[PDB]
Amino acid sequence: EEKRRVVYEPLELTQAFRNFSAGSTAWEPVGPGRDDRPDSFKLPTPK
Amino acid sequence: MPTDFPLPSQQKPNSAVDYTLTTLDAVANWARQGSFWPVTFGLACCAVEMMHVSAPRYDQDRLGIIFRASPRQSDIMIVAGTLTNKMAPVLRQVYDQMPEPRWVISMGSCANGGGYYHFSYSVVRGCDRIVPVDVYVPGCPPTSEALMYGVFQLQRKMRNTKITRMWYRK
Ligand code: SF4
Repeated sequence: EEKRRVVYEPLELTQAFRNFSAGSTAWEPVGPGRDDRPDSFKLPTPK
Repeated sequence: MPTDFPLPSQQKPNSAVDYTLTTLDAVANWARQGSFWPVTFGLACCAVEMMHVSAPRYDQDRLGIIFRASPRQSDIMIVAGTLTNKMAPVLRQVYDQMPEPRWVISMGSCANGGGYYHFSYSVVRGCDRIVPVDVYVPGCPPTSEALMYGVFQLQRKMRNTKITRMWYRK
């Protein structure tokens, strides 16, 4: 009010932010998965 | 002076002077109620709904609302949509060049207490921090029915303005 303008003061929250990604499995539960690589462009096995 | 005196929320006209002042107050508040000129501030998902009030389903011209998008002719301002850090001095400046019997109404949930962007970095956590807002219109698509209801709430407040009765200092 007293500067009759807006001022930029450092952060204060009413409510602290709460993420919930702390509950998380370390390994990604998706599997390895198959490929779709073309039979031309993957390496031929020896013999 | 009397040690007991009725509150201005509780007082009734008893002097003929008070009947005159109350009817004159009613005429002033009544012209303030009917003619009703906000300013188009709307900027975001909360601005199409302001246009939905101008749409031919929920008309505002039948209420006397019309958007003189020029803040010197405006009675009130409808803060609508989100409010960013980058804009907010312009919001203050648009509030500055308004005439004195003014109000401002916070359409939209971002416009009060941040809303959906309460934890962003470049956002004002509701337009409380800029202008003194008298009616909030909640709703994240704040309903045309709700926006009009906010206007009727504000008009009830306008009926209780008592600009004339305070010359007697009640
Ligand atoms: S009230 Fe809803 S639509 Fe409007 S700015 Fe906030 S989040 Fe967006």
